[PDB]
Amino acid sequence: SALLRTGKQLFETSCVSCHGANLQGVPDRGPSLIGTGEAAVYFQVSTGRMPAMRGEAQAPSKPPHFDESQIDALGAYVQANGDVARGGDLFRLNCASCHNFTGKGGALSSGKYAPDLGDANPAQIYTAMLTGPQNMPKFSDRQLTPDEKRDIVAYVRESAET
Amino acid sequence: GLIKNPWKPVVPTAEGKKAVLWTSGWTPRFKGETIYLARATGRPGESPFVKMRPEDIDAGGMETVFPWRESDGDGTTVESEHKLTEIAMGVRNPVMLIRIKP
Amino acid sequence: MHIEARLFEILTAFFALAAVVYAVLTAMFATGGVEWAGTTALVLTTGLTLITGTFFRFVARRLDTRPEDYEDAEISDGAGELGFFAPHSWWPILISLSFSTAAVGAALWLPWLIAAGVAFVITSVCGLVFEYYWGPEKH
Amino acid sequence: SPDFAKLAAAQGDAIDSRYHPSAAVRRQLNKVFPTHWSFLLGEIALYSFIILLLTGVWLTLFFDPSMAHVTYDGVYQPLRGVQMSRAYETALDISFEVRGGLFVRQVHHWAALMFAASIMVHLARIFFTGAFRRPREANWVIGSLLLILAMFEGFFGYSLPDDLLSGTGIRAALSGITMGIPVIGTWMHWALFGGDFPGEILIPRLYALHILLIPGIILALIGAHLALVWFQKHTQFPGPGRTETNVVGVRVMPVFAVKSGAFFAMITGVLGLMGGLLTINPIWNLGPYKPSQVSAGSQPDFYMMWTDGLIRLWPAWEFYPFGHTIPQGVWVAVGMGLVFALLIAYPFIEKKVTGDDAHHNLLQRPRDVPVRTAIGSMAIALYLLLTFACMNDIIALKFHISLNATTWIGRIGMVVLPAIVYFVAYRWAISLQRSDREVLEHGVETGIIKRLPHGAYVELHQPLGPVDEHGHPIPLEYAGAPLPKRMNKLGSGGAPGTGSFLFPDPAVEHEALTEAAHASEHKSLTALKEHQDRIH
Amino acid sequence: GFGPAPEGMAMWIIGMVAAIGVAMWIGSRA
Amino acid sequence: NRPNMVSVGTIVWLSSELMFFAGLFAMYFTARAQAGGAWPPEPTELNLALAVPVTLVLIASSFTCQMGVFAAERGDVFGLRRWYVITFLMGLFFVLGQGYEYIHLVEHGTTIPGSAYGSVFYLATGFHGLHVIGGLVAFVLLLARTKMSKFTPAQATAAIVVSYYWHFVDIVWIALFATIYFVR
Ligand SMILES: CCCCCCCCCCCCCCCCCC(=O)OC[C@H](COP(=O)([O-])OCC(O)COP(=O)([O-])OC[C@@H](COC(=O)CCCCCCCCCCCCCCCCC)OC(=O)CCCCCCCCCCCCCCCCC)OC(=O)CCCCCCCCCCCCCCCCC
Ligand SMILES: CC(C)=CCC/C(C)=C/CC/C(C)=C/CC/C(C)=C/CC/C(C)=C\CC/C(C)=C\CC/C(C)=C\CC/C(C)=C/CC/C(C)=C/CC1=C(C)C(=O)c2ccccc2C1=O
Ligand SMILES: CC(C)=CCC/C(C)=C/CC/C(C)=C/CC/C(C)=C\CC/C(C)=C/CC/C(C)=C\CC/C(C)=C\CC/C(C)=C/CC/C(C)=C/CC1=C(C)C(=O)c2ccccc2C1=O
Ligand code: HEC
Ligand code: HEM
Ligand code: HEM
Repeated sequence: SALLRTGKQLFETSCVSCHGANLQGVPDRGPSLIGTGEAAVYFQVSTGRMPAMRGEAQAPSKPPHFDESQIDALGAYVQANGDVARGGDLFRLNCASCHNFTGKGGALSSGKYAPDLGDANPAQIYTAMLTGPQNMPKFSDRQLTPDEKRDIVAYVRESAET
Repeated sequence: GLIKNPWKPVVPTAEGKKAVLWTSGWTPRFKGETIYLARATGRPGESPFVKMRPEDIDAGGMETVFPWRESDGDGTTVESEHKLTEIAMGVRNPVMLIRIKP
Repeated sequence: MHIEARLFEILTAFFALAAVVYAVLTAMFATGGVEWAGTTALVLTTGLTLITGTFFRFVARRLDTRPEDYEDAEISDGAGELGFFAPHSWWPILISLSFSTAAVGAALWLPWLIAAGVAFVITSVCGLVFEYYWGPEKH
Repeated sequence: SPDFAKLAAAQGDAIDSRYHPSAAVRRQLNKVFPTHWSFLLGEIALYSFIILLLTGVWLTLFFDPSMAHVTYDGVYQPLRGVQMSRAYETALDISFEVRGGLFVRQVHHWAALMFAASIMVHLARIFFTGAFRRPREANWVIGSLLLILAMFEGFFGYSLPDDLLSGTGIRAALSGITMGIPVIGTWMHWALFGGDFPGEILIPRLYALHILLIPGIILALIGAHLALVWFQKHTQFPGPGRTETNVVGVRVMPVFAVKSGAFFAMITGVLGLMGGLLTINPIWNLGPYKPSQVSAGSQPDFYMMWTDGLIRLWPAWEFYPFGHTIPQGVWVAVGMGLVFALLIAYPFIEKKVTGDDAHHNLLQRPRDVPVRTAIGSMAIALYLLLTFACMNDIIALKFHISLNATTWIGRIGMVVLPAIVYFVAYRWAISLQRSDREVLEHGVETGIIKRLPHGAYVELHQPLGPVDEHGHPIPLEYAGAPLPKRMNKLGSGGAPGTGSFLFPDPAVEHEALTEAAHASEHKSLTALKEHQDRIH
Repeated sequence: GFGPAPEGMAMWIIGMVAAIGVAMWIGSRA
Repeated sequence: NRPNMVSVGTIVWLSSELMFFAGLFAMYFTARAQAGGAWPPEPTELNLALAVPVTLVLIASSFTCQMGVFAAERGDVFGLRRWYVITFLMGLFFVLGQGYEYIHLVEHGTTIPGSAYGSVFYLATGFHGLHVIGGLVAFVLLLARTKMSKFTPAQATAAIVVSYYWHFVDIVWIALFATIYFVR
């Protein structure tokens, strides 16, 4: 499992500055994780003011934004709690206004493509869909079942890789 | 009895024992010390300072790095006092290794 | 008090005529089924003027001809007392502020300020209600 | 067999034979204190201080104040193997490894907040009602040092756990403000830290001050403060029998030994509920103070919030007069030192401005002093603005406004808002005076209208005194009376019929408990009336 | 926030309200 | 011979709250017709048990509230107090009765997100749940008001209009009981 001692020390070193379970005053803070889990709290928010902890194409180094073991440990610490083609079409209908055209509703320049998503993978997309995003409503439980979330994530991933 | 001199020569730098508040850990002890920009591996209390490659972060870094003596290592109680005076007993050490997009 | 009650019994005769006609003409002529979002608000706006309308009918059937209802009554018929009228009170300013601090919190979704705003409403509705019923102090 | 009457008489003869406290005690017991709700506001700061004693003597039986580093290896699972000071590990042993130690720790922080709140509420009673005048000038000065000492006692209190949230407050305040003072320089910074921040003798110096040195001055000042109000006697609002040289109120032995002892039981009962239910300071969420770490909510308590809000509002005004530099922190150290100078020396700059230097024992009602009510409410509106700019990051996240525009509504508001609270309170306090003259010229404006037989809606005012054949009665004089505005507060409501909440009394016992109740207050009315005519 | 600011807010509306509201019941108004 | 202004001012107001429950019914029927292919409780089952033994309490609350308002017209200040504490404790049984029905339908069935029926059930019967809690407040602010003055006819008039509010809440729930449990 993820080491919660590492998770606490990582929270203190890198996130305490804007988050004491509260949110950063400057701009808009990320805020307390809703339905905290590795799938969504793990998935980064490079878009917007928040900095990108995980760096794409990064070899092991002393200076790094985040550590795979460090990420999991912090996502866990914050989370205390105390037909692929058919899926893609459904995602376009629900998110057809913004996802459709692979573009971004908030910014025309911003896109759902891998360059825009950096080090993207199916798990990172699934996770942001589940609880959605800072400016996007969460989809799990509330709107879409797990098969539907899995299928829409796969469709977005295949469309962006190709 | 409780009045001290802020400008007494204490820290033995290469420029002839300069005083405190002109030394911030990054001042080299001699000519070729080569203090490495070493990060922390999370929970920096008992964490060994791993080195950092310049290609480790992609864009938008935010990596708090620390001075590293390149003689400490980790495991021994003699050199573990060098990492306790590195962070918790040493202020104005941490810097932001910020990477700018091209 | 006849034409205070007849004013609410003409409107409920029209709205019942405008809710039967609207439900039937959307039962056989709408593009789908019976439209419910409009016939609900017409069966209950002939319920507005029927709760209010039949209450004014029960009062005009109990009361005699008061000096407003008589055709040419002299002005010296209202020699009695009107009733009670609050001359001044700083309680309506503190219910509006207390209901607008349970609506800021309902808008920003702050549960610590909705529940602080509901408790400010009750402790100020208590002030407006109890204002003319206290008695002196006991010391 | 016990008696407790002969046993209590021979004990009093034993005390009065060894000692002789007969005439000495009876004058203390027969001491008369005015019964008013505002005169209990100073007792909350006296009763919260006793709770800080009792829960602070407990709390030092378990606290180790050093700064020596040691790993945790205890019971709290996230903070396992973290290099912490021993001041932080024993502050995590009180919360976790002492049976009911988190309760006594949380009571002690809420008793610290009820203390420093009810000093501020008590300053507002003293300021607006004007209890700082001629005999009580030095009781303001003895008082206003207890407010300044309560700022630094609490600030040295939450800095003892060596939290990350509470360690950056020391780095901001004691290490940023004291480092840029132009009067002597940074020579003081090595004198209260023993070296560079954090040093090693910070918290054991903040543990000595906070236990004996500052509460030995607070308790010495309180002892020279309640022993002024005991001997120069307490003030009173003007009323029926209050003639500038009386003390009308209640005595000490049957009453006020009960209602000031039962009020100590109810202040302590609130802090029992607030100390157990509401969490106050989780120092286990954010870990130890390590200077590499960061906390997104670095804020002091509300008594020290106006100092943090003052740093945020001053703009970046530096000087560089020579090779040396003058930072932004000079504007707070002279800003804090000027607020503390106009709050200590206030009664001496009203004897100079107004010139009223006569022996005042009657308080003056705060609508009758329209300027000092408006100077005072200017100062609350300036205090409330600074303490709502120190928490602007929480206003940024929760209230959805900005983080950039909450200083520009503070820095523009620091000049504009205390200028329009002066105008909306000077014209409020005068309009409250004009509401007291309408209840004297015309009378208590009730609600009953009664259309006259020719039209002519009237309102049937209640005359409040002697009547006349003219329409409005003879006008009374003001003389500082509270002047009831409503008729239910006078004798027009009536008793609801005695009995239980569900079942009545047999109405022989009702007419006896309302004939002897409207005559037991009528006896109270002719008592003061035959005492007011003896004086005048 | 969960530090001193919602705790300081909860002092004035819970603690000092139930410490002034008691004193207005024990004391009088004159 | 004057038509009791406060009683007129309440029933004029109580016709507005019927239109507040007109926009809440019109959300229910349009999510039953244009969205219900099957019967609208698809993953849940509405039990009439714990829904009939809480709607037989409100009907008996109006049988005890109207006996309280008979005591205000006669002059019994204590008979008014006895039959509103019956009405308060049986209205509080309805909030605690329906409040246990909501917990039975969240950890077992449809919550307020994630269901089309889950939003038109927790708002139609939800704002009725706030017109009972808002109604029981008006019994505390009336029985405590009878402890402070001589029980004028203005104290009785204030007990007329609180009774009219409680019979309104009672009839609206019949328009909710005979809508969502029987006309599923
Ligand atoms: C949500 C947080 C809430 C947490 C709670 C914290 C609130 C603080 C506690 C307040 C303490 C007040 C004083 C208590 C001691 C006095 C007790 C007393 O009886 O003295 C009489 C006293 C008058 O005595 P007097 O001096 O001798 O008479 C002189 C003249 O009468 C004088 O005549 P007058 O012209 O001068 O008028 C005087 C009167 C004028 O009258 C009034 O203005 C109002 C009178 C009623 C006030 C109290 C109503 C309810 C109290 C709050 C309820 C909250 C509900 C929602 C909570 C949601 C939580 C999830 O003014 C007052 O007496 C001052 C009252 C102070 C108001 C308190 C404001 C509350 C702040 C809300 C904070 C919200 C918390 C947010 C935090 C969220 C989380 C972080 O009258 C009162 O004060 C009544 C207060 C009663 C409150 C106690 C609790 C009520 C329990 C009854 C429930 C019944 C159940 C069912 C019964 C069945 C049928 C009967
Ligand atoms: C550490 C500590 C407690 C120090 C206190 C010692 C100290 C520094 C005292 C200050 C000395 C000062 C400033 C004295 C000035 C007093 C003064 C001007 C006196 C003038 C002389 C005069 C008026 C008359 C002469 C006769 C005389 C002095 C005394 C006659 C009565 C006798 C024999 C003895 C009285 C001594 C005595 C029992 C005093 C108790 C006074 C105290 C401290 C009471 C405490 C007290 C309590 C406990 C309350 O709850 C309270 C609640 C609400 C309001 C007030 C009080 C309050 O004052
Ligand atoms: C009366 C006075 C301050 C006179 C000053 C005399 C004078 C001329 C001084 C010159 C020096 C100057 C300019 C000083 C500026 C003021 C300053 C910087 C410091 C003074 C500090 C001080 C003594 C302040 C006293 C004012 C004060 C805190 C309270 C008095 C308010 C009064 C009269 C009654 C309180 C009524 C009450 C209990 C209300 C509770 C419910 C409300 C509305 C609370 C409002 C509220 C408050 C008041 C908070 O402090 C607060 C802090 C942190 C978070 C939230 C809150 C919050 O919500
Ligand atoms: C260990 C986890 C973690 C750390 C450390 C962290 N964040 Fe975040 N952040 C998140 C998650 C998860 C989200 C997605 C929003 C949510 O949780 O609903 C997020 C979202 C944000 C957003 C909003 C982005 C958007 O489009 O909604 C900003 C801005 C942000 N973070 C800034 C920061 C800054 C600045 C730091 C450090 C200086 C930081 N974060 C450190 C987990 C973290
Ligand atoms: C803001 C600092 C203070 C000042 C300027 C101040 C000033 C005064 C003044 C002038 C009086 C006048 C006597 C009267 O009201 O007739 C008084 C009363 C009193 N003060 Fe203070 N005081 C302050 C704080 C305190 C504190 C912190 C305590 C708690 C120990 C306290 C306890 C009392 C007591 C017990 C009284 C007498 C009765 C009462 O008003 O409660 N005071 N004060
Ligand atoms: C008899 C005098 C006092 C003694 C011996 C005392 C002792 C202590 C001790 C040992 C702590 C321990 C820190 C901890 O538990 O984490 C503490 C904390 C504290 N004290 Fe005191 N104290 C006294 C008076 C006061 C007073 C008068 C105040 C009011 C300003 C005050 C405010 C505080 C605060 C705010 C804390 C921090 C509580 C926390 O850690 O959560 N103390 N005190």
